[PDB]
Amino acid sequence: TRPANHRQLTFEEIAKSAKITVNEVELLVMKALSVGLVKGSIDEVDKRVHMTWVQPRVLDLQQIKGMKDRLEFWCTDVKSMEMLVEHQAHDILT
Amino acid sequence: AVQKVVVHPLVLLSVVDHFNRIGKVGNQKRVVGVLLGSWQKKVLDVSNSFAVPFDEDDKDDSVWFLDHDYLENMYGMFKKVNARERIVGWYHTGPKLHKNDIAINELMKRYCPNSVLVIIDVKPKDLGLPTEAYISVEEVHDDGTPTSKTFEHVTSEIGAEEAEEVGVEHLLRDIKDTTVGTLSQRITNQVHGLKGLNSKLLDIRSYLEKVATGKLPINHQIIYQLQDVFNLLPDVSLQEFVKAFYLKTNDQMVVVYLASLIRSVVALHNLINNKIANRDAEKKEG
Amino acid sequence: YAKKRGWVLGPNNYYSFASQQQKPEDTTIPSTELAKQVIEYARQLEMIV
Repeated sequence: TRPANHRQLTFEEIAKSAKITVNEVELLVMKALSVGLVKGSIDEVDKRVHMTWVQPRVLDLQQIKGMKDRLEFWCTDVKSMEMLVEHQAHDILT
Repeated sequence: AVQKVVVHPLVLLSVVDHFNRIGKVGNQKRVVGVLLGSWQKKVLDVSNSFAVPFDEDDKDDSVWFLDHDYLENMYGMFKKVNARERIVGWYHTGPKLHKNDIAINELMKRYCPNSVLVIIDVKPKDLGLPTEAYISVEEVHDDGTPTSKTFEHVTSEIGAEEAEEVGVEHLLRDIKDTTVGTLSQRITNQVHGLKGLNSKLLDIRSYLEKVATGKLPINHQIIYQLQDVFNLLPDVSLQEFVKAFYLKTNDQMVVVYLASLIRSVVALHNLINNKIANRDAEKKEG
Repeated sequence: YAKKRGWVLGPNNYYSFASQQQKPEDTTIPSTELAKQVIEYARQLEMIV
């Protein structure tokens, strides 16, 4: 759900949305790490469970719509920042 | 697996002559020939090539011709003049590969057990690296394909030999080039780099605009394998990575600051050594 | 002091308010312009002076 910005989720939202208690979310997430649909890590001094890798899933029309919006916003910035290299050095690189 | 091929620059030119033989038709006539190489290692070598007659229609791409009799005799000549060399595969000149291009491989796997193709490009409108090669495997899918059979990408590079570097780089004298220029190639390399980045993004959104709306098969190919590409996307300016640019770039700034501090003193030697030689050759002349 | 400034004497104290900041940093805002210096370094060093 969250687009990898603060994906270091704490135990409370796991323990709420799975409605399991607090002292079982670690045995729950180590199972999913052992099977291998996720590749995160576990802290305990803050009890935040960092996320790194998610398996790819199926999506639909409106997910492609935002994905082109991610792609166009990434494509036109590369081209603009590549102009700024050539504009900086015209007859310097031959 | 083969995991790269090594292509000498005698071919990529012994293809284009055969495109120049039948090229008077102009419109479309694909060149197909026979590739010669070395049963070398896991890594493989490519040395020689020759042609073979081939024609094919526009509709119903199942009518095509490889003269086996021409392939037996002319390779029998090259086996006669060269015992070191034997067959490794084939090539065709088409810019993008066609639908016909799998039954050609399925013919000549009875010559070499791993018969490999090479696609070349007589017109690389892409200014990047041409002449990429494939190999066919079976990747039978969850869908229930009886044989999922599609070619796999194999990396490739241009080979080199001591005699052919003489003849090729003699012919490079028709244009100017800076191979000796340090950092003049380098600034172009990120220009030639990021041009490749923009070229792959304009292609992928053209595929992505079509499959979004109206017409394309929406299949469980790329659309989530390309979702994994978004998953990496490092978050560059965050907490501790700032202490990777301010502890390591300023290391490399001091070495540049050292190198300038001597280069200025070196150029200052050439002043006094010229100013002594200037006026003392003058004051003895007068 | 209560009218030119704040500092309302409530229950037995003059009360201070928040006078702090967040201190954000990007340090790749210079990554556009630090590249401009590096291109300039090899510019004058390569030119026939």
